[PDB]
Amino acid sequence: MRYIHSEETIPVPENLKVSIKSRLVTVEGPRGKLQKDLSHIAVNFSVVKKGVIGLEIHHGSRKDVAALRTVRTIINNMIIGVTKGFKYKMRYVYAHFPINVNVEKNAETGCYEVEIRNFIGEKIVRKVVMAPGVEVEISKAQKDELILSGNSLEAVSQSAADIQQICKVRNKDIRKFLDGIYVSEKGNIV
Amino acid sequence: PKSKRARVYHLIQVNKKGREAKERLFSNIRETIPKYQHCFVFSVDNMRNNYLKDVRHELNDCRIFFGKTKLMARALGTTPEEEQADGLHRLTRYLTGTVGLLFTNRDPADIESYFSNLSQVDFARAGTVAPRTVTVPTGIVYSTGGEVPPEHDVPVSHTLEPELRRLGMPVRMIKGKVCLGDEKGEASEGYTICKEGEVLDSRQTRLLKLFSICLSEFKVSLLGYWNSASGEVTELEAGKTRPKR
RNA sequence: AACGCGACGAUAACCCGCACGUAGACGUAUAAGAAUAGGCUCCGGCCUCGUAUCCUAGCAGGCGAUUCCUCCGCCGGCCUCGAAGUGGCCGUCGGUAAUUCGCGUAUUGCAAAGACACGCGCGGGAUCAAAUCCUUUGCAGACGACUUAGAUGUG
RNA sequence: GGGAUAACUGGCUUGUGGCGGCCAAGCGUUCAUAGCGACGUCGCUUUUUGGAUGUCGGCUCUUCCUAUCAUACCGAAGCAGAAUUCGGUAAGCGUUGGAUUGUUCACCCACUAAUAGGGAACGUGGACCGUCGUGAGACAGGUUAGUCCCUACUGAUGAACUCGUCGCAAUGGUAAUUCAGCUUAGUACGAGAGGAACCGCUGAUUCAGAUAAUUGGUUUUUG
RNA sequence: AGCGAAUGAACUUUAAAUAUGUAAGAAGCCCUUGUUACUUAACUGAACGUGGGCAUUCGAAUGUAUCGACACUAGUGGGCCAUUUUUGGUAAGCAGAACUGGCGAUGCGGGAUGAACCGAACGCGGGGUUAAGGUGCCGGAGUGGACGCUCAUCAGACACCACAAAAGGCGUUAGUACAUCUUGACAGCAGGACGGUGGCCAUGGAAGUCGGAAUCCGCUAAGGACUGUGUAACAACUCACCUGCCGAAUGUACUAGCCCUGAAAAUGGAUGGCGCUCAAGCGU
RNA sequence: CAUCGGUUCUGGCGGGGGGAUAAAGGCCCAGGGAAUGUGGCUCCUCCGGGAGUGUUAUAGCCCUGGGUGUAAUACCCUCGCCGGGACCGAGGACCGCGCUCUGCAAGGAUGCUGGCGUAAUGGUCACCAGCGACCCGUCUUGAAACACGGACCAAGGAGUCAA
Repeated sequence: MRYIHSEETIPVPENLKVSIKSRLVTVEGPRGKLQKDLSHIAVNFSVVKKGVIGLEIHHGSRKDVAALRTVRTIINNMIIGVTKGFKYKMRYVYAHFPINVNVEKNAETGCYEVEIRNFIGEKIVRKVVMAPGVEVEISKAQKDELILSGNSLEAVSQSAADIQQICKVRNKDIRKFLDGIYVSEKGNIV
Repeated sequence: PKSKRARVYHLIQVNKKGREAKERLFSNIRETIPKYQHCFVFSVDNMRNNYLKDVRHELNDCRIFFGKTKLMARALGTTPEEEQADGLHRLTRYLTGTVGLLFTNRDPADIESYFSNLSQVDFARAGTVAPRTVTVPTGIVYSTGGEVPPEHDVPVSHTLEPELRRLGMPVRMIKGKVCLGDEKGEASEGYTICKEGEVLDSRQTRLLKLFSICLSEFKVSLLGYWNSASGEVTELEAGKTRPKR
């Protein structure tokens, strides 16, 4: 239909500092640095109030207006992660063989490594490497639960998804063998 | 065009009410306006109204309406030009939020004497401040979550462990009994589901529901009356501070 | 790649005689990168636009002045350029309308065989440095082809 | 005996029957009734006690397709384990016999990881006539019908670019397969009978490329 | 067309289009008067003779590179394809007539190429202008202009059907018909989702939720003798429905474009190639 | 090269006519109306910006009738004038039709200037380049496609003569 104008709103809290060079948006807050490139979509970025980002499309189709809604929440998720943070509480359960989890932060490249042993008695060590920016700690409040924390929601969710996939049971009935590591709680740090 | 969600038709007997239910509620309220003497208005702000059937039974004399408020405002008559009786457009300025009408023939003092004396403990709705720190013990989880002593408590059903886990509790089952940590005890720390003074959101409200714990009080606030003989209104106590439009 | 390319080793300077001087020059002038729902910048401002910027006067461009330290070129010296390799700076020397003049240009008529100097090659001989044939070799061979060896030696 | 088509297919073929009835959105002679009519469902085949194949082959080899038998990967199934079953991506790599037969398939039996199916103008190594017959038949009756060139590629050479040494790599080909044993482990799982897998370790078949110390074979060294 | 004309394609005052037979003067017309070998009741017909008018509009249009009679002389006496009409038939092909046209004895421009398509017919040359077809490059000529549509895991490409369906498409655009909507639309969140009634049969059990039948009523704002999950039965969760918060247009079925799928084998290959994506595709 | 003739291509200019004597439009005159509501006024998170009311105020718009007005312009048709380029020069005393008449553009190119003999201009061969382009005869057939003949050259070689 070639809509002439469509706009959207991203509010920004008081303790933030956002900067958009061309489409490279960077959000600086209390928790740290976040940055991402959005040159793949035609968005006009403006400031319309004291703490409001404006994002507009001119002479766009339905898919051009719908592209403004997905980039509204991605930038807002960057605002949330640099203010409040993201927390994923995964829990590993077992029937007979007790699954062992060890987390060590590697000196070079600064990435946590989560290594997994004794998954239904397999002798192979399962070393999964976290994304740069997410921290993994063994929870002491509850038994057999892992906590992944970070600012980038995409990084913490992919690191959690990588752990679930690597401990997947093969060639065995999934109604009988319930061993694995699963995401349980999914929210914020604060 | 295309790329749209498919509406799930419901193969079920009860269908949409629509315009016929609008005029029927209009008809019953109009037909009860000249029958009774006093028109009471009450508010139930953020509480479950499942005990409103109980005030139907005890007040078998009265006639009490609680539906859509805009319909009840148009039924009484919002403007002074269009209304069923004098002072009825003062009540339409009262009807703002979750409110209902109450037509009665008895002494007005006896009604809010009852409604001041009504008190029944209710499950908390989402948004209220929690008055106690309730907490399931660290061991095996029972039906009431440690509210009653465990020596007189029944263990929780195994079918609820899907919903307990989905609502946030880190619970397991060993040997068919749902347990938080170890079956014997200790091991874990426990799950505190609400704090002192915390606003209760949706999930811990549902947790207090299935654990049969009530953290709120059901009381209905009377707002005011209009008399058929007198023709005017008096604000009881509630509408002095309650937002009204 | 036997009509793809690179690095390296060693070569062919003499003397005698003789055959000829553009798959398209004519100012054949111009280096940021990057974005294109942005960018450049003297930090003043600027961007549709290369319709721009350098160079361009002089017998096909003479001779001598007045006058000028600007531009061009050659050698060095020191440094830089390697994707299929060049420019910078300094010094010498040669040239040089930024200003103003003087003496030539013609009757080739309105457009369409002289002398000197320098290269590219041919035909002889003499001086190099190699290769092939030759003899041996058998790590090789249908035949060619290939691996060796033969000038004084560890043959 | 006369007449007529020179000849077949070339967006052909494959997995789901036919007949009658009921229902039926639409279109139509003027409208869902002049009527055409799918998907389903009903009646028949079809129900209440568990052999088929004519000419052909047979073997090797090349190459291709996938409509996949095995090997790799996943999705689903009361899939506990083990063994499977159905489906999907997949042609990288491999792909039998025996009994019986005119010959094949079906079935049965054995081996193996399995021993799938196809394509390559369906790959490369009589024809009358005459004679005698006529209820049918023939003929020691006849004559006649009826195909050594060029070039691609590969290997070894090769003129010219001065000879020789050390290189670069455009392009073309391309390679590895399958099974087993030890440990995991008599462990997960299981009432029992039974019974895995990942990591690690060691062999074997096929295939490819080399080599002659040793062990066989061979003797124009005629010792 | 009408049947406010009659009557009822077989109705008609009138009358198509469209092909297709026959006439449109002087070599012609009419009648008068006579004969005959023909015929008739009879110049009633046929023939032979008689009379007239108009020859400077002699009886529509257009064209007219002459026509006719006689005699003589060569070569020929096959068909193939298409349009339209028409007869028969098939599951579909197909077979046979009639007219016309093309090719046969025909060169040229175009459709990349070509028996049957489109344009156009021919001495030797110079100049100009077109047709069919084209103007991104191969290739002469537009990376021409205006408004849209389309992204295809081998799109489509200019003058054409079958597979193919009442087919599948959470692709995209335009439109039609119904319905809801500030009396707060659809979507969401917060809640209610009751009572007779663990309704009647069956029965270890079966309370809405393994089955058979019935499927009623009070409160209502509404709530099914129940949409699913669940239990040995319970319980609990859920859906239908209803209320509060937000606030403006929705949502069902069809239709028409373009696009995907709508079946494919086997040497490596084809809109002619390159390649093309606000086209170098498609419609005007 | 100048002045001409024939054909042709392509630029620019001056008029005339017609349509609703264009429709519009500018400036006036008169009546009417509205909001995508001007100023004002009220509410109004005050460099600023929204909501409502109300018909021209400190902006303007629409509709109708009239004047300037036989307005201009577009479009269609038409009478002419001037420039730029290409190809061509047939014929050979006069005659004809004319005209702007001491001769002209009127039944077909003259005038002026230059160049050309150790080469103006041609020929043949070889080769390169762009575009084009099946191997002839015979025979069959609607046609192609088959089929027969062709190693090459010279000489001979086939509708004749009588009644």
